[PDB]
This record gives sequence, C-alpha cells and structure tokens, in this order.
Amino acid sequence: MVKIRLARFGSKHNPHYRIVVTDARRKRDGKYIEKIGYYDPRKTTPDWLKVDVERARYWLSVGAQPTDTARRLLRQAGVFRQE
Amino acid sequence: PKKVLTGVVVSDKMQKTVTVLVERQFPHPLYGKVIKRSKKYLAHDPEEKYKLGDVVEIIESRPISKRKRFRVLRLVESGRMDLVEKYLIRRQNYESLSK
Amino acid sequence: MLTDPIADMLTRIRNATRVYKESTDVPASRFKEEILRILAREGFIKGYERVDVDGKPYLRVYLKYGPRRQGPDPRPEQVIHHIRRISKPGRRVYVGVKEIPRVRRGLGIAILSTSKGVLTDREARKLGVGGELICEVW
Amino acid sequence: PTINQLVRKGREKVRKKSKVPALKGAPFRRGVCTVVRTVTPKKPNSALRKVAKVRLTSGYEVTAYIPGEGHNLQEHSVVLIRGGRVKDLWGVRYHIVRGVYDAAGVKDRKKSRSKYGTKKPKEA
Amino acid sequence: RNLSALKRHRQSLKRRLRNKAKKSAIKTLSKKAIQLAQEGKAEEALKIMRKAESLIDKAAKGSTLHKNAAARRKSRLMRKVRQLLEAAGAPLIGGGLSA
Amino acid sequence: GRYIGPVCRLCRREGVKLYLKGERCYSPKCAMERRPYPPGQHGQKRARRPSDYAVRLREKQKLRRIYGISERQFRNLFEEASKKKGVTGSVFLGLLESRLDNVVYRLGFAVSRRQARQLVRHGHITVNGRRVDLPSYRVRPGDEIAVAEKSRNLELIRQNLEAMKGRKVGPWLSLDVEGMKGKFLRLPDREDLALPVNEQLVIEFYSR
RNA sequence: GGCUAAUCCCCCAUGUGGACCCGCCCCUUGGGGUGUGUCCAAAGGGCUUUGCCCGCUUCCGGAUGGGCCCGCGUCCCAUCAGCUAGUUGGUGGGGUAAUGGCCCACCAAGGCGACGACGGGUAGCCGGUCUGAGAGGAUGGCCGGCCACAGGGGCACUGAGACACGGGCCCCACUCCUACGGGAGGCAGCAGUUAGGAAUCUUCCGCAAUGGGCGCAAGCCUGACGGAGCGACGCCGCUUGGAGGAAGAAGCCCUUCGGGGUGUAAACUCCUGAACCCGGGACGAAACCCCCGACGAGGGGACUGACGGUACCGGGGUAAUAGCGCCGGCCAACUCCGUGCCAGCAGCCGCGGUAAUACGGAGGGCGCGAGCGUUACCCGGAUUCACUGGGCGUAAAGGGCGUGUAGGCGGCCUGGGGCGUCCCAUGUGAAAGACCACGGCUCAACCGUGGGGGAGCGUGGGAUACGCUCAGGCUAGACG
Ligand SMILES: [Mg+2]
Ligand SMILES: [Mg+2]
Ligand SMILES: [Mg+2]
Ligand SMILES: [Mg+2]
Ligand SMILES: [Mg+2]
Ligand SMILES: [Mg+2]
Ligand SMILES: [Mg+2]
Ligand SMILES: [Mg+2]
Ligand SMILES: [Mg+2]
Ligand SMILES: [Mg+2]
Ligand SMILES: [Mg+2]
Ligand SMILES: [Mg+2]
Ligand SMILES: [Mg+2]
Ligand SMILES: [Mg+2]
Ligand SMILES: [Mg+2]
Ligand SMILES: [Mg+2]
Ligand SMILES: [Mg+2]
Ligand SMILES: [Mg+2]
Ligand SMILES: [Mg+2]
Ligand SMILES: [Mg+2]
Ligand SMILES: [Mg+2]
Ligand SMILES: [Mg+2]
Ligand SMILES: [Mg+2]
Ligand SMILES: [Mg+2]
Ligand SMILES: [Mg+2]
Ligand SMILES: [Mg+2]
Ligand SMILES: [Mg+2]
Ligand SMILES: [Mg+2]
Ligand SMILES: [Mg+2]
Ligand SMILES: [Mg+2]
Ligand SMILES: [Mg+2]
Ligand SMILES: [Mg+2]
Ligand SMILES: [Mg+2]
Ligand SMILES: [Mg+2]
Ligand SMILES: [Mg+2]
Ligand SMILES: [Mg+2]
Ligand SMILES: [Mg+2]
Ligand SMILES: [Mg+2]
Ligand SMILES: [Mg+2]
Ligand SMILES: [Mg+2]
Ligand SMILES: [Mg+2]
Ligand SMILES: [Mg+2]
Ligand SMILES: [Mg+2]
Ligand SMILES: [Mg+2]
Ligand SMILES: [Mg+2]
Ligand SMILES: [Mg+2]
Ligand SMILES: [Mg+2]
Ligand SMILES: [Mg+2]
Ligand SMILES: [Mg+2]
Ligand SMILES: [Mg+2]
Ligand SMILES: [Mg+2]
Ligand SMILES: [Mg+2]
Ligand SMILES: [Mg+2]
Ligand SMILES: [Mg+2]
Ligand SMILES: [Mg+2]
Ligand SMILES: [Mg+2]
Ligand SMILES: [Mg+2]
Ligand SMILES: [Mg+2]
Ligand SMILES: [Mg+2]
Ligand SMILES: [Mg+2]
Ligand SMILES: [Mg+2]
Ligand SMILES: [Mg+2]
Ligand SMILES: [Mg+2]
Ligand SMILES: [Mg+2]
Ligand SMILES: [Mg+2]
Ligand SMILES: [Mg+2]
Ligand SMILES: [Mg+2]
Ligand SMILES: [Mg+2]
Ligand SMILES: [Mg+2]
Ligand SMILES: [Mg+2]
Ligand SMILES: [Mg+2]
Ligand SMILES: [Mg+2]
Ligand SMILES: [Mg+2]
Ligand SMILES: [Mg+2]
Ligand SMILES: [Mg+2]
Ligand SMILES: [Mg+2]
Ligand SMILES: [Mg+2]
Ligand SMILES: [Mg+2]
Ligand SMILES: [Mg+2]
Ligand SMILES: [Mg+2]
Ligand SMILES: [Mg+2]
Ligand SMILES: [Mg+2]
Ligand SMILES: [Mg+2]
Ligand SMILES: [Mg+2]
Ligand SMILES: [Mg+2]
Ligand SMILES: [Mg+2]
Ligand SMILES: [Mg+2]
Ligand SMILES: [Mg+2]
Ligand SMILES: [Mg+2]
Ligand SMILES: [Mg+2]
Ligand SMILES: [Mg+2]
Ligand SMILES: [Mg+2]
Ligand SMILES: [Mg+2]
Ligand SMILES: [Mg+2]
Ligand SMILES: [Mg+2]
Ligand SMILES: [Mg+2]
Ligand SMILES: [Mg+2]
Ligand SMILES: [Mg+2]
Ligand SMILES: [Mg+2]
Ligand SMILES: [Mg+2]
Ligand SMILES: [Mg+2]
Ligand SMILES: [Mg+2]
Ligand SMILES: [Mg+2]
Ligand SMILES: [Mg+2]
Ligand SMILES: [Mg+2]
Ligand SMILES: [Mg+2]
Ligand SMILES: [Mg+2]
Ligand SMILES: [Zn+2]
Repeated sequence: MVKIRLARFGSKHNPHYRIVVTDARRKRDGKYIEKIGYYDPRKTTPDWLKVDVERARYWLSVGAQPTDTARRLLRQAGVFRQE
Repeated sequence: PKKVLTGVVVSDKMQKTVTVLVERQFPHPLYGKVIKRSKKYLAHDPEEKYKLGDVVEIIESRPISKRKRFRVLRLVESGRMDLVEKYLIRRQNYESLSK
Repeated sequence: MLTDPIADMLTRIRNATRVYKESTDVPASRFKEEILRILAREGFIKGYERVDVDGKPYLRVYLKYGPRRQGPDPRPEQVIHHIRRISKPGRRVYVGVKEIPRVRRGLGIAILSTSKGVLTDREARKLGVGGELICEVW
Repeated sequence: PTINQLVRKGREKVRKKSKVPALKGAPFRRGVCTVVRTVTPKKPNSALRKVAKVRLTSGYEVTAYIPGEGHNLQEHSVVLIRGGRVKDLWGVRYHIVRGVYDAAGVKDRKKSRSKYGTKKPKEA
Repeated sequence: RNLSALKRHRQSLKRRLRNKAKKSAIKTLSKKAIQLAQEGKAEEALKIMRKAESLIDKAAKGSTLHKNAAARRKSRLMRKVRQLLEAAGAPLIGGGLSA
Repeated sequence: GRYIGPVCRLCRREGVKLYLKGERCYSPKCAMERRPYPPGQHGQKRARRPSDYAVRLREKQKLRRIYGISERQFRNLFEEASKKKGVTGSVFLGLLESRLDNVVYRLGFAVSRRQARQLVRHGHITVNGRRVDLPSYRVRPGDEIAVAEKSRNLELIRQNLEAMKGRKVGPWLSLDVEGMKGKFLRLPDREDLALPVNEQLVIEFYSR
C-alpha cells in the first residue's frame, strides 16, 4: 500500500527527515520511491519543511496514504487547501 | 528493444531448429586490441524455411525450449557456405589436442 | 610485403632526418599525402611533391633542419625531434574527443584521422570530433 | 610479447607465501612450551640463545625465540607467540611475548619496555 | 510456548480439506464428461460437461482455484469435449458450446 | 595537548627566534641573546651538514612550533590546504593565521600565541558577539573578534590593551582599543606575513 | 456421541460485467473487439437506525510489489580435454499466475567444447572501500540494494503472497522428559551463558519521537526503533596552566678542572580558573483527539518524554594526569659508565671476541602525545607480469629444423553499405559515499540543503578518415 512518510536521515540527537513515497513494507531507512520533502524537528533553519505539492498531489491521485505526521506536514504546506 | 542478432546457420540437424552463429567484435578491456568472438544461438525455424549456409536475423523471443530463446527473423543473405566451412573446420580440428 | 604503410612513412622520415638528408621518397597514397599535408602545414617538413620512380609514383618529402652548430658536433637541431605511430594494425587506437592528448604540453602534435578528415590535436578539439589516433610528432 | 599474445595469454599476477603460519592469519597465537632450551647461532656469530619448542592452538608446533635477558620459562609454561625471525638461528620464525601469560617481563629493565613487557618503575 | 497462531494451523487444516474435496469433485466430473465424449454419447457428455464447468467457476469463487486457474481447466475441458465429439458427433444439447 | 614545557629551548633548536614567549622574547633575556646554540651536551659542538630530510624537517618544525599547534591538527589542516583550490603554501599560511587563538594574538589581546589560547579557552573571547572557547575556531573574514565585557575589566586584558595603544595592527585586520572590538577583514598572504619560514620547504616535507 | 451462532460453508435468483469453446473483424507470438451457446456474484455490522459511517460482490483502469526470459560483465588450476540420456530438438499431454524437458509418453539423434566445455579449488554479488600520479592492485566489515540460508536433508499444506527463522509432515545427529510405551526442543531475533579464540558489549531505559501490525475509534502489540551503558576500536574537539623569573640554586650528567649541560625548567611573583559546588533548565512535540464548519477545506483549539534535571545559560571556584618509541646507516637525535664472541641486539646491511655513538643503565637528544610502540594482513614503493610501462648475442629468456590448421596481421585506385570508430539528442547510471558551494550543533568530527560530475548500456539523428565489408579497377608484393 504505497505510503508517504517521514524516514530518518539526521544524526544521533540530530534528526532530519526525508519525507518520501515508498512501499509500506520497506525499511524506514531503506530504498524509497520518490523523496518529496524534508522535515526538521529542532527547526535550526528557516527551511525546516518543504514539499513540492504538485508532486504530493500526484502521489495522492494514485492513492498513497500518509502517516499522520506526514499528513500534518503535507497540510502545513497545504497539499490540501482547495480554495 | 527485443534484441536482433545476425548470424550464419551452421547446423540444421534438429527438428524445427537451426544452429545460428553470431560474431561479436569488441575492444579488449585492457590490451585494447579489437578481439572477435562469437556464439551459437539455438533458433526457432518453424517451417524449416531456413537452410544451412544461410545468414539470418535472429530475434530475442518468448522461450521455445530449454536453450531456445530465439526465433528467426529474416534472411539477410543466402549462400555463405564458406562460413559454415570455417566452423565445421574449427570443430574438425578438435580431433587432435588430447591423449 | 609492406605492413603498416603509415609507420613506414613516418619511419622513412625518421631515418632520413637523422642522417640529415635533403629529401626522401615515400611511396605514395592519398592517406600518406594527407598525413604530409598536415606536416607541412605544421612546419615539420619543407613540403612534399609527387614524383614517379621507374614509373611507380612516390612522394618527395623535403626535410627541415636547424642551423649549423658550435663546438664538436655541428649537426643542427632536428625539426622533427620525435615522430611515432600510435594506432597500428594489431593494436588500433581511438580517442573520443575528450580524450585527445596534449602533446609535449602543446608544442607537438597528434595527427588524428577522423570522420571529418585528418586533423591535428587542436584542430579536432576546435572541430569537436574524435578519431583514430595516428601518431604524435614533436 | 605481442599484444595479440597478451590477449591470448596475459600477464601472470604473482602469489606470495606467508612467512608465518601462526596460521589463522591471527596477530598472535597461544601455545604451550615443550622444550625450553638454548642454541648455537649461525656462522657469523657465537652465543647462547634461549628458545622454546611450542604446541600452538593452531594444531601447530614451533621453536620460538625468548627475547629479553631474564627468562623464567619452563616445560609446561603457556606463552603467546609473536612472529619475526632470528636471522642467525635455524628454524625460529616467531618470538615469544614477555609479560603475557606465563612469560613474565624483563626485570630490572628500564629502557624499552613496551617491548619486553615490563611495567614502569615508581619514583620518590 | 503455546504461541497462538497455532490456531492458524488449525484452520489451514480445514481449508485444506475443503479445497481437496472441491477439487476432487471437479476431476471426477471432468473425466466423466471426457469418457462420455470418447463414447460420443453427445447430449449426456454435455450435461456432465456443464456441471463440470460450473463447479469449476464455483471453485474459482474462492481459494481453491481463482485466477486463470479455472479458465485453463475449462478451456482444456471444452476443447477436448468437442474434439472428442467427432465420431459422427452431431452435438445434441449444445448447451455449453457456441454453435 | 600540544607541547607544554620549556619553550625558549625551541627558539634554540630551530636556530632562529620564534617568540612564543611574548615580552622578554623582546627584552634581551631570550637566551637567543648570547646562547643561540641548541640544547644538550653537544649543542655547542660543530654542525654536521644536515640531510635533505633534516632540512625539510626542521622547516616544518619551525612553522608548526610557531603556532603551537598539534602535528595532527597541523597536517590535517595542511592536507586541507592542498585540496583547497589555489596555491598551497600561501593557502595554508592563511589558514593557520585564521585560527581564533591566533587572531586573538595578532589582535594584541595576549602577548603570546599561547597566552591567547588560554584566553579563547577560558571564554574571555567572543566572535560576532557570541563566546567561543575553541582555539581552533576558524575566523572568517568579516567576523568581529571581541574581548568579553565580563572580563573586559580583567587586569591582564586591559593591561595588554593599554600597551596596545598607538601600536599598529596587521593590514588584514582592524582594531579598536577603546572597545576591544576588532575585525578580521581578510585572509592574509605570504607577503602580509613575516614568517621566518620557507613554506615550499614544508610542502616539500610532506611530498614523501 | 450430542447442542449451537456468525462477515464460516453451501444452493437457487438477478448479470453491470466476467470466464470459456466455435465464428467474424482488427491487431499481430496468448493484444483488442464482437456474436451465439454455456458457466460465474455477494454479508453483514455500528450509529443519533428515514440517513450516514464501517464492510461485502463482479468488473475496468491506476499505483506499488514481484515471477519468468534475453545481451553483456563477473576468481585460480589445463599436471582438469573431452563432457552429454531429459542429454539436444520435436508432436501430443500434466503442471503454473505465466514461457519453458519444468514434468510425462511417443518420435528424431542431437546439444556443448581450446572463444577452455567437463572436472577440481576457492567464494555470497553490487553500490562502494583502502591503496595508487594514473592504468591498476586489494577488498565487499558497518550503512543501502539484491541473493541465499534458519541444527542437517527431503516435503508439501494454507494463502494475494511461503515451500514459510519464533507454522506443519518425515528421516538423521544431538539436549531434555520418560510408568520404556512413547513424547519436547531448535537465539545465524534483543540481551545473557557456554565452548572455541589473539579478540569482540548490558540478561539496562523507553513507546516520547519515527516506522509497522490489527482497530470506526479509544487503543493494544513492536528487543524495528529512539536512547543509555561498556571498551582510547576509529574519528574530531578539549585539559594537564598563562605572564614575569638567574648571565642562571641544588641534585644528576659529561669535563681539557677553566668549565659545559639539564634551563626559564624549577623555587618563588602574579593572573586566568579543568574538575567541582549552587540556582535556572531545554529543543526533540503536533499530530492522532477536542470543539466550530459537513467527520472535507479552512479555522482556531487543548493532552502527549525514554534520553533527563542531561545538553545548555547565569553564579561561585581549585594550578590542576604524562606517556611511549626511538638516537650505527636507510633516518631527525651522542655522550659517560658497565659488560668483553659473554650477556644480549637484529627489518636489511650487520653490531658484541677491552676505549661499543648498534648490547645494558644513565645524562642528554629526536619524534609523537592520551597515546605510543608490536605482530598480522592489504596497496604502495615494484617500470619486479611492464595496457600506461619490461625483456631474450654473453646477465633468466628464440622452440633443433621445417610443412603448414585455427588464429592474428594485410599494397595502390574508385564506389556502395555504415559493423567497428566519431559526434549530437534523450533515457538510464537509486540513495548513501566521493567532488563543489552554502548552512546546522560555540569548532571540528557529525549532519542537512543545493549544485556538479560520471565510464557503461537502450533509443533516435548524424559523419565516413582510418578499420571491417560488398562490387569494380590496378601491378610496385606474391606466383608463373
Ligand atoms: Mg518488499
Ligand atoms: Mg524534492
Ligand atoms: Mg487531492
Ligand atoms: Mg532440419
Ligand atoms: Mg518446444
Ligand atoms: Mg569430438
Ligand atoms: Mg606541397
Ligand atoms: Mg599506446
Ligand atoms: Mg664468530
Ligand atoms: Mg487470530
Ligand atoms: Mg474417482
Ligand atoms: Mg498453456
Ligand atoms: Mg592546493
Ligand atoms: Mg587551480
Ligand atoms: Mg588584507
Ligand atoms: Mg602523496
Ligand atoms: Mg460431533
Ligand atoms: Mg465432538
Ligand atoms: Mg462467502
Ligand atoms: Mg447464479
Ligand atoms: Mg453482459
Ligand atoms: Mg477473441
Ligand atoms: Mg453472452
Ligand atoms: Mg445469502
Ligand atoms: Mg487490478
Ligand atoms: Mg516486471
Ligand atoms: Mg553471463
Ligand atoms: Mg537420467
Ligand atoms: Mg523421459
Ligand atoms: Mg508443452
Ligand atoms: Mg564461445
Ligand atoms: Mg563459502
Ligand atoms: Mg570475497
Ligand atoms: Mg586517492
Ligand atoms: Mg607505480
Ligand atoms: Mg604495478
Ligand atoms: Mg573490483
Ligand atoms: Mg570482488
Ligand atoms: Mg554483506
Ligand atoms: Mg549490507
Ligand atoms: Mg532485483
Ligand atoms: Mg538448508
Ligand atoms: Mg546454532
Ligand atoms: Mg532444513
Ligand atoms: Mg491473506
Ligand atoms: Mg493457492
Ligand atoms: Mg503458488
Ligand atoms: Mg526458505
Ligand atoms: Mg528462534
Ligand atoms: Mg510439534
Ligand atoms: Mg576462552
Ligand atoms: Mg551498541
Ligand atoms: Mg510509538
Ligand atoms: Mg504510530
Ligand atoms: Mg467510537
Ligand atoms: Mg507482547
Ligand atoms: Mg538501538
Ligand atoms: Mg589496550
Ligand atoms: Mg584526539
Ligand atoms: Mg611560565
Ligand atoms: Mg647547576
Ligand atoms: Mg580568582
Ligand atoms: Mg513545540
Ligand atoms: Mg518539546
Ligand atoms: Mg495543538
Ligand atoms: Mg458537529
Ligand atoms: Mg484542519
Ligand atoms: Mg489546527
Ligand atoms: Mg499518543
Ligand atoms: Mg526528567
Ligand atoms: Mg561556569
Ligand atoms: Mg567567573
Ligand atoms: Mg603546578
Ligand atoms: Mg642520523
Ligand atoms: Mg634495541
Ligand atoms: Mg671495562
Ligand atoms: Mg664502553
Ligand atoms: Mg672494538
Ligand atoms: Mg650506546
Ligand atoms: Mg640501533
Ligand atoms: Mg643503547
Ligand atoms: Mg632519556
Ligand atoms: Mg595504534
Ligand atoms: Mg607490497
Ligand atoms: Mg609492454
Ligand atoms: Mg589502459
Ligand atoms: Mg628485465
Ligand atoms: Mg655462462
Ligand atoms: Mg643465457
Ligand atoms: Mg635456434
Ligand atoms: Mg636453447
Ligand atoms: Mg611458414
Ligand atoms: Mg588464414
Ligand atoms: Mg589497408
Ligand atoms: Mg554506425
Ligand atoms: Mg547519457
Ligand atoms: Mg550519487
Ligand atoms: Mg550519511
Ligand atoms: Mg558527508
Ligand atoms: Mg559551521
Ligand atoms: Mg546510436
Ligand atoms: Mg557515405
Ligand atoms: Mg568507403
Ligand atoms: Mg552517407
Ligand atoms: Mg580479415
Ligand atoms: Mg579486387
Ligand atoms: Mg599486365
Ligand atoms: Zn624566546
């Protein structure tokens, strides 16, 4: 069930996340389909999130599901706003 | 690209099958001379259309037997029996070199 | 039989120059003639002409040397100090365009024979093509 | 050789032998002495060189040198073998290591003590 | 100990028996139709044959067959029935067959 | 920790004056006055012509001993320089000169390179307003090297500062002595630097 | 043996559609359409039960994951030269999701091999790594990808998926239970024990984060994981003080008895203030849920830490660990004493058989420094397997000579083709690493973000000198 989720790229005590499209059944940290974004929990830069919506939109079109966290980030960047 | 190769038909013995011979020249990986090798492809002649000493195109195919993956596309040229004679001889030479 | 005619030209030339001849006859063909055209252009030979020898046609390669010299060994510097085949039958060589060689940091050449014709190193770079790397000269 | 000959035949990569079967490749092996002894050196010198035949945990049995001055070792001592040869003695390819297992360090020795396995002297 | 996907085995047993049954049914029927065909007793052969076809698609409905599994078994059967129906076949019921 | 012990002896062994000592490496006590020969029994005896190796060695040595830097730090910093795009000798020198302890020295807060290492280390020093204690911190051009107002009252600090009145600071820097603020305007060149060292001898040392 | 519920099983029905046989059309390997005949569906549950949420059925496409097949690449031995019976093809058939001797019967007599078949030896493969000026050599630990195995061998069942590590049957070895009948096991999962070994950690914390399973949810599960502990195993930062201070204390060292050395080193002077004590004290964490709006969007809106009272900020504050190798040459660093072919040193050359800068201490010296030496192994050096880049008259090396098979190599002129070769376009060359730039932890190590590069191979286009090649000339080679 092809998902969209945070995978963990930082160092110990320094997380950074690649928000990615990947089959449910890969490792968290192993080969993904596409990397659509990044996340920075400790927010050490004005870029602590990014998306490329029209990409996230594509992967939604084909029925990827996100994490709840992932969905949260996606909506932060608002793949979701329809107005 | 289903792959096509071109070769000479050096054995017709089998039923509906021809032994095809395909040369490859390629530059040697270190010494850089161009060395020219080859292999026998086992290729599927359904109608026994093709005959020994022909030259054919052979195409990567849906498997026919263990060892047949290729069938016979066209006739590029008919009549090179010299080539056949080469192969027949290389193999003829084998009869020395033993015991 | 002759065997690599182009080597045999470059050689006829190498020997000729070391014994300081004014000229030499290399038996002829359009490819040698093209190799030579480039030599003349580049300043290695004086030039060359087409002659006949007992009917069978050759090329006089007229030769260039330095001026005469000081002390023991008055023999003048060579103009072709170095000439050598690179691709040979039995090992052929081909450079891409990004492999074409810098000869003596530029003061020499490389005759490449390309699909655009026979050119020097720089000539091929500026032309943007690769080829059979024939000889270097310097 | 021509090039066609290099294609046909090609250069031979060159093997080598391990001057040491401690086998196992290991940096040291543990073993149990059999003989503790002395021997007479090769031609250019003269002396008494202390050495032990050993059974090694490698299913392997070898004369091994006993470096230093004072050595305690005897016929049932269990010792750790080193590697390196004594150029003027016959068949001794390895060294014993002082301070390890039964072989104790060279006592009274003030100078090169990493080797020789001797601890550091106190001072006041 | 007593890990409880023990239950899984327990089930897999029952399922086993169910598939086996269903599938035996299928065979015995199929052969029945076939013999019947050899005999060229046409209409009879057909009525069995249809029971067989159906029971096949039923087997399909679940985990006995699914897929092309069934379709393979059916095409095989029908071909063979029809082929077997020449010794003067004149295929009476013609229920299962396109005219 | 890089070498802590009788320094003026290194003034001696490198044959030349390298003041890690501050004042008194000025005042004619440096022992480099009237005892310039190297240390130990054989110091005052003849010099056997030094191997090519030896030459290269002690030049590398002079150049390191100056900055009081570990060989580790030094050589890593060096291969840093040889990767860095452009001429290695100079690049290197600029890098070493870019060390925070060094800048603190060059700016005149402490009389010794070493003293200044203490200054960095104990956090008496800030850069762009933020305290830094790591002597190896890289000062990038445009950075502002300042004393720490907390210690701006310190005996030693204002001491050295007052002696720094009207004295001129190297051209790749600027200094304000009333605010202790300073500025590292540019990475310095071979020329900007007086170093009693042939750098290519050091590059040459690391060839082999 | 008996009772019984269901989204468990079965039978009719409906046929959107689908399966299958025969026909037709298009397409072209079993792709798509169509007609007739035959066969094929389903399950209910929860709520505020008049309407929605959770499911169920047949189909069509999507997405992601995979099966299978082909070219090419992928170690040593030729003192392994022949190998081959389902073996090689075929017809029919069984099997499968699916091609296939995958299997079975019947038919033919093939298939492979010096371009190294068969045999034997070793071995998980790659991204990459180490080394190298490069070409190359070596390697494949951790991280990522693939494979394979789960005590050894065989086997299937269930299922979308397995021939299934913590599922099942059988055989074998072993451990344990045993009323001798027979049963039970399977840490190459996290820890831990035990052996073996030179040697490799805690039977810790946590579900807070991230990820995964089931669930409408609340939520349970997770030795994935996030953390902590251990070991200088590696890398990186850091401390063992800073400044002043004798023409230079004492001890110890040589001494030409004048002196020289240790050495600004110490003592002492003064300043900072590792440890440590005190207070404050994190980010990682906003979702799931809450409410409003329609359980959407949007909008607000509150609960949620293992690490941890740790990182860190403020305050106060003590001069506060040094070691290891080496000093004959290669090689940076020399003297005295002691020993006298001994004791010993030793990588190679080679030291010691009374003046030893080579052995053993000492003073001094060099090199590194929380390390420093040693052994082992790999590349380097080694242009010493020579593609780059070697040789064979006497140094190792021309086969005793020839005929001539495969093979390698091929004069001059023109034309066709465009296989080699070259150029452009595009696809691919995952990520991580590596290179560049910027940035984030006070720095670095470490990390992030972006950029760039890249042999190779697919496709399309193009060039034709050389190399192939086909056709036609030639006569300088060769033969007559
Ligand atoms: Mg998977
Ligand atoms: Mg992106
Ligand atoms: Mg959408
Ligand atoms: Mg035939
Ligand atoms: Mg077949
Ligand atoms: Mg034979
Ligand atoms: Mg001319
Ligand atoms: Mg070459
Ligand atoms: Mg002797
Ligand atoms: Mg269950
Ligand atoms: Mg029956
Ligand atoms: Mg079939
Ligand atoms: Mg540089
Ligand atoms: Mg540059
Ligand atoms: Mg400047
Ligand atoms: Mg180097
Ligand atoms: Mg019952
Ligand atoms: Mg019962
Ligand atoms: Mg049902
Ligand atoms: Mg029905
Ligand atoms: Mg219909
Ligand atoms: Mg159809
Ligand atoms: Mg119908
Ligand atoms: Mg019902
Ligand atoms: Mg589908
Ligand atoms: Mg596929
Ligand atoms: Mg292959
Ligand atoms: Mg058999
Ligand atoms: Mg058979
Ligand atoms: Mg078949
Ligand atoms: Mg072959
Ligand atoms: Mg193995
Ligand atoms: Mg391996
Ligand atoms: Mg490198
Ligand atoms: Mg080299
Ligand atoms: Mg080499
Ligand atoms: Mg490799
Ligand atoms: Mg390998
Ligand atoms: Mg591995
Ligand atoms: Mg791995
Ligand atoms: Mg794969
Ligand atoms: Mg197994
Ligand atoms: Mg085991
Ligand atoms: Mg097994
Ligand atoms: Mg299932
Ligand atoms: Mg099944
Ligand atoms: Mg299956
Ligand atoms: Mg398995
Ligand atoms: Mg287990
Ligand atoms: Mg059991
Ligand atoms: Mg043990
Ligand atoms: Mg651990
Ligand atoms: Mg959790
Ligand atoms: Mg979760
Ligand atoms: Mg509820
Ligand atoms: Mg549990
Ligand atoms: Mg962990
Ligand atoms: Mg240790
Ligand atoms: Mg360190
Ligand atoms: Mg001081
Ligand atoms: Mg004194
Ligand atoms: Mg104080
Ligand atoms: Mg927060
Ligand atoms: Mg927080
Ligand atoms: Mg909130
Ligand atoms: Mg409401
Ligand atoms: Mg919202
Ligand atoms: Mg909100
Ligand atoms: Mg929660
Ligand atoms: Mg706490
Ligand atoms: Mg403090
Ligand atoms: Mg304070
Ligand atoms: Mg002190
Ligand atoms: Mg020396
Ligand atoms: Mg020694
Ligand atoms: Mg004596
Ligand atoms: Mg003596
Ligand atoms: Mg003597
Ligand atoms: Mg001595
Ligand atoms: Mg020595
Ligand atoms: Mg000594
Ligand atoms: Mg000493
Ligand atoms: Mg070490
Ligand atoms: Mg080597
Ligand atoms: Mg060579
Ligand atoms: Mg090469
Ligand atoms: Mg040689
Ligand atoms: Mg001789
Ligand atoms: Mg000889
Ligand atoms: Mg001879
Ligand atoms: Mg001979
Ligand atoms: Mg001959
Ligand atoms: Mg021939
Ligand atoms: Mg030619
Ligand atoms: Mg082409
Ligand atoms: Mg490309
Ligand atoms: Mg990459
Ligand atoms: Mg990384
Ligand atoms: Mg990195
Ligand atoms: Mg930074
Ligand atoms: Mg192309
Ligand atoms: Mg053309
Ligand atoms: Mg042409
Ligand atoms: Mg053309
Ligand atoms: Mg040819
Ligand atoms: Mg002709
Ligand atoms: Mg004639
Ligand atoms: Zn000084």
